[PDB]
Amino acid sequence: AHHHHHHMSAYVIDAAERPSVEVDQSSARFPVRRVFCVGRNYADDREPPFFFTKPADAIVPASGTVAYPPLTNDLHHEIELVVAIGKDGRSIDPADALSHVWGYGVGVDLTRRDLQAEAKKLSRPWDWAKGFDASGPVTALRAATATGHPAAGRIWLAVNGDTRQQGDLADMIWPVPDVIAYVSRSVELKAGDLIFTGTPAGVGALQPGDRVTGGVDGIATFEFVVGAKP
Amino acid sequence: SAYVIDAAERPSVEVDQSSARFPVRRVFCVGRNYADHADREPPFFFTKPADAIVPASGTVAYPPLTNDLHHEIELVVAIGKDGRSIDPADALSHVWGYGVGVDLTRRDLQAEAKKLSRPWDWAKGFDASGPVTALRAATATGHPAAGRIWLAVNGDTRQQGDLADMIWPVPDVIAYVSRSVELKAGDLIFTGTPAGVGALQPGDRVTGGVDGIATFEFVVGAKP
Repeated sequence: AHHHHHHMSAYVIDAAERPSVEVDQSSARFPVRRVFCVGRNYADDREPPFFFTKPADAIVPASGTVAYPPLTNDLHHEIELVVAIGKDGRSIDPADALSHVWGYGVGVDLTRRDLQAEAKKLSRPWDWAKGFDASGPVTALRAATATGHPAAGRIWLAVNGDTRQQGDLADMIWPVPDVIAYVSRSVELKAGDLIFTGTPAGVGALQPGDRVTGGVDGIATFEFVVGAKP
Repeated sequence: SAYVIDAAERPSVEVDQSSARFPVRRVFCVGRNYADHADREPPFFFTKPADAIVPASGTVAYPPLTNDLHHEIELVVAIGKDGRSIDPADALSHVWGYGVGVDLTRRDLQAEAKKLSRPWDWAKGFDASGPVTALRAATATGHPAAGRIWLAVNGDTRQQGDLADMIWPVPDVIAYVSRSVELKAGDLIFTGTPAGVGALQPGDRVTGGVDGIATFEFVVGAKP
């Protein structure tokens, strides 16, 4: 009958716990592989989307304190629906794309916007602007079997109780199945991938100490405090 | 932790003469950091995902969405000690060891990203975009300040320079990264590439090295 004995590698230095996200109503977690983020994907002859990434360990809890990073005086927020992938694939047809989705959460794409403007002026990479520490707070994830595949509903963010972003998932330019398909034509998509699917209007700054709340109806809400400037 | 999906093995790199591995945390890559010889502008950086680090051995896949896959040979520094705002005088104490790597680029996508002032992730952070040799501890290699760095294709040199050509040396590169993010044990830093511009096509045999560190060979796989 079936048997196996898997052996784990030893490491020459201490290996930190691999990055993962809390799962709602579970003690198991979601291990993060890569993080893909769509450029401008909300609206009020579509051009193809473009993408940047964040490192897996930039995904932190959207709760407690979220550190204010060094090298910025201009930290911006963008509320986004986050899609968690549960099945590998390349060149995925949009009609098959949702079958690759494990579940959903709510995230904030944080940006060092001053560094971003400098990068844009110089045609230089956005990694300092977009892929810094704690640059992708995300809520606990819910399995798609619990939520369905959301396609409509309120997506919002407030700062100190004042609404700064409010839109609807239905206003996505490229829907989730097409976003998945596009990423899968650039790299092999893998179980463990997260995709930040874009943000409605109202991107703006966060000050040290700000209380950030937000949510996507039926998926999650969150509340966290921005840390002190280093 | 238990996981809701199967987790693939975390990315790591071979260590010379050991069965233990070097676990990769993040991968930083400095932009233009070599002169053709010998008021420096500060360096800039891009990154690659940890699992873009693959062996500089066997076959390296040719990626989709390109007709123009470029090579840039680099010394790779492996970090063994966390730090933020590291002083250049303390930087080498954070180094676990060294290897040799190739920054591979979908250069056609990079050209379009530059034209549009858009992110470089598709150009630079794709699958198998950072082949690296086995690593050696700094206790064994020392901290190299000079030495030939080179890459050949089918036996013909395509890049050549010397580590002494670096604009910002390793201690300063470490210091700069540590001011943007917390540097961690497990990080890899690609430290720049010498002169020579070249592309690779399926079946090309890529060799290269840094004197005193490591050499490598791999073949480029079929276009998908």
